[PDB]
Amino acid sequence: GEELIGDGMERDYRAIPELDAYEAEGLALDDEDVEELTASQREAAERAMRQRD
Amino acid sequence: RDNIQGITKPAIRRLARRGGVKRISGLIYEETRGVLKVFLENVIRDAVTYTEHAKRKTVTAMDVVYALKRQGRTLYGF
Amino acid sequence: STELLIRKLPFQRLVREIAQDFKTDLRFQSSAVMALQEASEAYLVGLFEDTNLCAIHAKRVTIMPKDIQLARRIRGER
Repeated sequence: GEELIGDGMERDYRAIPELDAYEAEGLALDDEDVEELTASQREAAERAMRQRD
Repeated sequence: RDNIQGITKPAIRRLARRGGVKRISGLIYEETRGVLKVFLENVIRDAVTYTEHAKRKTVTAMDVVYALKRQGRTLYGF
Repeated sequence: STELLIRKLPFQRLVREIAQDFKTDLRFQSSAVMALQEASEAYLVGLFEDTNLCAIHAKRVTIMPKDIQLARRIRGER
């Protein structure tokens, strides 16, 4: 049974530059043009996903 | 690598504070973590599928929008 | 445009971990991770609102996992 408002609030809202931004690793290696889904590509996916029992 | 523990006790209080929540039980932290894991798994699995069908390995923001709309969520901005 | 709920580095590393369960050589767009983060924060803030009501109904200030589970059940998530 914990409480959420009062002393110690300020501390929860501190800025941590190190954690407040996204890492290079995991993200796309370069700014290359990415192929966006057509109606066919979207449907064949949507059909398969429903067909997942 | 157990990266669900990255949805820390501070981050769970900040979300509940924003939710209007006055006080919180202890069991909530591992409950909230589980609710997030499941939502993220179901949304990512659908997103990865759109990436595969469009014959690429890069998850775009629109693969995320299509996955969300299927899972009943609609994000403004696209 | 700034919002401090879930921290950005631990969020990314969780999305990266969950995508690994489904597919290898997956890269995300900065835009893609940002989409999933706005989506998760919006889902959890909104669910924290609904779980808050369930507590008030049982006439309690302190939110319990029975409130999270009820809110989710009525939404048709179980």
